[PDB]
Amino acid sequence: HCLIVKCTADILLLDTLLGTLVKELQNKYTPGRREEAIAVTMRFLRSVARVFVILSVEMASSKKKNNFIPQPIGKCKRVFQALLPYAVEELCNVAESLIVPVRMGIARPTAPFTLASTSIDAMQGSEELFSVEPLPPRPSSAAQAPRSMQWAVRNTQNASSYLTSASSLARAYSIVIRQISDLMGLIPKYNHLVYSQIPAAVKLTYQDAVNLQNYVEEKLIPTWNWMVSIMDSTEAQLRYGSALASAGDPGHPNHPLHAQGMMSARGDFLNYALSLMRSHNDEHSDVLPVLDVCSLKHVAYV
Amino acid sequence: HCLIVKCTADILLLDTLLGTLVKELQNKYTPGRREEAIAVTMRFLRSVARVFVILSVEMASSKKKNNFIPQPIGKCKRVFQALLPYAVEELCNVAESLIVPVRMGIARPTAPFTLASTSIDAMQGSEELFSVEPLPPRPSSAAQAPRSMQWAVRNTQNASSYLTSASSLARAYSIVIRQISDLMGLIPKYNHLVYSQIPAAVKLTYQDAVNLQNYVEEKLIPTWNWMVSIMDSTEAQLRYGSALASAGDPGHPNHPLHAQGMMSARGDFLNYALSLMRSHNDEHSDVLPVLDVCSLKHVAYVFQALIYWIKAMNQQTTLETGQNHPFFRRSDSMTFLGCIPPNPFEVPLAEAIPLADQPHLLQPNARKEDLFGRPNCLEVLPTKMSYAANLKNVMNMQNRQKKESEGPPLTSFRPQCSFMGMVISHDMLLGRWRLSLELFGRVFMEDVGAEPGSILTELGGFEVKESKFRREMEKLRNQQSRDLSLEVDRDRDLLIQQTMRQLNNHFGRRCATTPMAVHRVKVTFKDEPGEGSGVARSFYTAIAQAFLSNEKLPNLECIQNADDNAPLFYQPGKRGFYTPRPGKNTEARLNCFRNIGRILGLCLLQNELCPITLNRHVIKVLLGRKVNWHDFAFFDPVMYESLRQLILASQSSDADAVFSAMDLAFAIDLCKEEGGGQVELIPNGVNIPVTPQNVYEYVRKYAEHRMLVVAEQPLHAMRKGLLDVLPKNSLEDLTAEDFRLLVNGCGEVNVQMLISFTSFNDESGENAEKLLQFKRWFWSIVEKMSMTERQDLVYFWTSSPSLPASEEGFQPMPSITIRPPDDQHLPTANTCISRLYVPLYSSKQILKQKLLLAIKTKNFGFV
Repeated sequence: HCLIVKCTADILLLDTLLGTLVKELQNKYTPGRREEAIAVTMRFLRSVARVFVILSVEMASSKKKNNFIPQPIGKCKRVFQALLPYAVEELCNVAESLIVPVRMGIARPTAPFTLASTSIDAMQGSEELFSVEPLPPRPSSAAQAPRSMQWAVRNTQNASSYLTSASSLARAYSIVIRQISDLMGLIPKYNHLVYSQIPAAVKLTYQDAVNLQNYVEEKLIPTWNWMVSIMDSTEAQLRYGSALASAGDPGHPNHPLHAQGMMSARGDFLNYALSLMRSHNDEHSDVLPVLDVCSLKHVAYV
Repeated sequence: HCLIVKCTADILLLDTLLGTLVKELQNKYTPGRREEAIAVTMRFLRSVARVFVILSVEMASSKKKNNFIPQPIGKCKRVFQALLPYAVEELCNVAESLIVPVRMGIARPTAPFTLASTSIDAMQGSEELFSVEPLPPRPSSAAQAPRSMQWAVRNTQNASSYLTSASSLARAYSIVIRQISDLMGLIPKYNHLVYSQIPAAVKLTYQDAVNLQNYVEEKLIPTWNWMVSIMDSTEAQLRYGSALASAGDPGHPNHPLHAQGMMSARGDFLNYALSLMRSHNDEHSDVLPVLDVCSLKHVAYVFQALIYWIKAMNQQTTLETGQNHPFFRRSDSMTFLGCIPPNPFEVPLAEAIPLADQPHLLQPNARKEDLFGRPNCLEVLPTKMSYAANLKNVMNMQNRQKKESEGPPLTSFRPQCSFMGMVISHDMLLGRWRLSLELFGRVFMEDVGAEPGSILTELGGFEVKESKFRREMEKLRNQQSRDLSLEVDRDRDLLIQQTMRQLNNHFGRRCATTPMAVHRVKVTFKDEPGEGSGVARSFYTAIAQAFLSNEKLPNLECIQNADDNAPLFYQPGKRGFYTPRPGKNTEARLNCFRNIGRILGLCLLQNELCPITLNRHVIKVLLGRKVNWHDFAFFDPVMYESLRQLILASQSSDADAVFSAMDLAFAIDLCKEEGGGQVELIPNGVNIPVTPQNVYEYVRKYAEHRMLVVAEQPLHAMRKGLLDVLPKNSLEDLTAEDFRLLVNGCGEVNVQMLISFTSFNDESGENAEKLLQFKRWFWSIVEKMSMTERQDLVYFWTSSPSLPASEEGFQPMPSITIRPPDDQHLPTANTCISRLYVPLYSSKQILKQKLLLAIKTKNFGFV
C-alpha cells in the first residue's frame, strides 16, 4: 500500500522492485531459484491486487469521460502490464472470491455509501484500513418503465440492507473483469508495448496466450451459467406477460394495462408462492407471473 | 380446494373420488386406460399439493403440542396416504420448486405476516386466493449469545425485506420434507395401515419402496450440498475465532472479548470485502473473520429439516469389575454430543469435572462444555473458511462415494441414509457443527425451535426446562383449592417438631397415595402470626437452617403423634455440601426425613426457594436415577482423587509392592456423622487385602457404600417425601444441576443479575441526578458487600437469601422505593412483596452503615 499510494512524488522505486523480480524470474541457470521467485512474485501480486481493488471501488467513475485515472491506479496498471501472465491468474482468483457470497445468496447486509469524488478523500479511507497491527499475544504474566412493462415492477400503480451489499459486490466484480479483458487486449501488441514503454517486463509467447485464455474461460463458466439461466427465465416471463396483454381484455381490472397490512402482505406472499409453484410445470396460463426486477441489479452489473 | 376445505361436514365424497381413481389405476385389462389414469392422477395430485401447502403455511404451529391438526389438513394426509407412491414423487417436485429462488439468492422482498391462530382465519385467506377467474379474451368488437460467540453477531456491543421472504420460503420447504419423511415412515406397516384404516388405497411392494427411496435421495442432493458447504464454512470461522480468543491478549481493544455514517459504512463494507479476499487463500492469521449469523436463518430451517429426514431414517435402521462397568461410565450431562469420555482414571478429577472441582462455578447460562470439561466426509474437521473450497471438497467427497414382492414384504423393509456419507447418524453431525448448533440454540430458539420436535430444543439449557417448570408447577398449584398452613416458633427445637407434626396431620388427613397439590402455602409465626409468602420464605430459610445446624435435635418421636437426636445432615467429604446423617435409624427419624422431602415438593410447587444444598448423588437418588463413579467426586473430591491416585498406582510397575505397603483391606472407617466405626465393604473384608487386580471392586464398593448404603433409609424417606407432594413426571426433565437451579436458585448473588431484575420507585421528590447518584451509591455498596452480606441483603429485602436463577424465578419482582431524606431511620423491606424502602441518606457512608445495620439485625420481623 504505502509504496504505491504514499510515494506521491516518485516511481523509480517501484520500477527497481519490478526489475528485480523480472531478473530473478529469468534466473533459469540457478537451481530452485526459479520456483522460489515465482512463489515470491505471486504472494506480492495478491497484495497489489487488494490495494488496486480497494482504490478502484472508492474512486467515483467520472461521468464526464476523463483521463484523471489517478496515479495510484496507473501504477497498479503498470505492475500488471509488466507481470502480465501471472497478473491475469491472480486477478481471476480475486474476481471469483468477490462474487461467491452474492452468487450463493449469503452476503451480509450493510448501509450504503457515496463513492469518493476527490483523489484525496478516496485515498484517505484506504490509509485507515492498511494502518493496522496484528493482535498481540497474551503477555507473559431510475427512470420509470413504459406501461407494457410497468406490471413487472414493484411500484405505486441509514439502515442496512442486504441488497446494498449484494449490489456493491457486483459493482466491484465488474471492475476486475474489465481489467482482465484490457490485459488480454494488450497481448497482440506486446512485443512493442513492452520495450517502447517500460524498462523491464516478462517475456511471453503465443503458446502462453493460449493457456492463459483456457484458464480465464474456465474461471468464468459458473458466473456465466448463473447469469444466463436467470436472464432467460426473466425474458420468458416478460414476453409471456406481453402476449397475454395483447390477447386479453383491457376492460378487466386484472389486465396488465388496467392495474389491510398483515393480510395484504400475506396476500402478496401467497400470490408469490402460488405463482412460483404454478410456474414450475407450465400450470400458469391465465394470470400475470408475479415478478419484480428491482432486485436483479446484481445480475445487471454481471 | 372447495371439495377439501369447504365440505366442512362430509368425507364420503372425497372417499368416492379416491376409490374411483384407485379402481381405474388397477384397470390393467383395458388398453391405454392405465397410462391415462396415471396422467389424470398426477394432474390431480399437484392440485392437492398446492391446497395442502397453502393451508399448512398459514396455520400457526401450536406451541403446546396438540392434535388440533384441522380436518382440511387431515384430509390432505388421507389422500397422500391412499396414493402414496405417486404422492411422494409430486411432493419432491413441490419441495424443489419452493427452495430454488432462495438457493440461487434471487427471491423477491416482502413485508412480514403473522401466522393465523384460529382455523377460521387461516382458511379464509385461501378462499380469496382460489376464488378466481382466468383473464377473459378481448371482446369481439432471539435469546442473546454468550461472549465467546458475541463477536460473530451483528449486535450492539411494515417495509418489505429480502430476508423475510427468503426465510418464509425455507419455513415452507421444511413442512414438505417432514411430510415426505412421514410417508416414508408408514411404508413398513402399510399392509396393515391400508386395510385397517381406509376403504381403498394403492397396492405397493418392496421393489417400489427401493425405487421411491432412490428417487427421493437424488432430489435432495443439491440442497444438501448447499447446506453442508455453508455449515462447514461457518463452523470453521467460529472455531478459529475462539482459538484466537484463547491465544491473544484481552488487554488489546481488538480482542473478541473486549469489543461518521457513510465513512463508517464504507469502513464496514471494506472490512468485509478485505476479509472475504483474505479468507480465500488462508491469508487471514491475526484478525477476527468478518461475519454475521443473523442472515443464515434460511440455512437453519433447511438444516433442521434435513436432520429430520435422516433421524426418521435412523429410527427405521434401529427397528464386571471392568472400567467398562456402568458405575464407571460417564452419566447424564457428562456424555457430550457424539463424543467419547476423557477417561476419569487417566484424567485428574480437577480436570475431568471443573464443576466437581469448583462447586461455585455453576451459573444458569454457563456453557455445558466448561462444567464437565471440554471434549471421510465427517472425520476431517471444518478447517477451511472460504465457502468455495468447502463446496469443491464436498463434491469431491461425494465423488468418492460415487466411485407382491418376492423375498421381503414391506414389514421387512431395511432402509437407511447411505449416500453423501456411507452412514450418517445425527449424533455425528451434532458433533461436527457443535458451535453453530449451540449458537442457533440461543439465537433462533423462538422460531426454528417452534417446529414440531425441533432439534434446537435439545440444545435447550436451564431456561427451556424452567419454561416447562412454571407451566407444570402452576398447573399443579391451580388444580387444587386447598391450602397448607403452618404455625411454628422461631426456636430451632420447637420449629422442627412443630413443622413436622403439622405436616403429618395435613398429609395424613388427605389421601397419603396422592400428591399434596395445594392452592397456597401459608406460614405464621408464634408471637408474630403475619402470614403468606414472605413469612413462608423466611420459614423455608429458617427450617433449612434448623436442619443444617450442628446442635443436637429434640426427640423426633414427638413427630410420630400426628433418643435419636443426631443432627439431620452432615457434610460428606471435602465439600461445604450436605448428605443426611443416619443417626440411630429409628422410624421417628425417617418420618422426619419423609416430611423434609415434602418441603422440597412444596417450595417448588410454589416456585419458592429452599436453601438446602444437597450433594449430587443424593439428588440423583431423589430424581430416581443411577449414581456413578463421577458422583463420588460430588460425594468427596479429595477421596475420589486419592482413589484415582490409588488406581494410577495400580498401573505402576511396583503396584504389588505399593499395595502391600499401604496395608489396605476391604473395610472402611466411617465418621460419627456416617454412623461411626469400621465397616466391611464385603463379608470378611477386614481380612481381604486390596490388590492391583481387585482395586476396581474396592474403589467401587467404597464409593457405593459411602454414597448410598450409609444413608439408604434417610434417602428412601426424603424421596417418598418428595413424591408425597409432586408427581414423578416432574423429575424426568432434570439432572441434579437443573434441580439445583430450581430448588436453591443462584446462591451466588450476582450484583449485575440483581440489578437487571430490580426496579426503582421514587417517593422522595428529589431530582433524577441525585437519584442516579444514590442508585450508584447503593449498587457500589452492594458490590463491596461480602457474599454473606449480599445474601443477608436479599434475605432482608425478600425473606430469602439466594437470587432466583432467572426472571421467571421471581414472584413478585424485587424493587427499591427511595423515601424522602432521613439519616435517622433504617431501610425496611416488605418481604411479603419482596420490596425494600430506603431513606434518601445524605451520604454513602450513612447509606452503608444503616443498610448493613438493618440486614445484620438478623431478628427480622415477618413483613
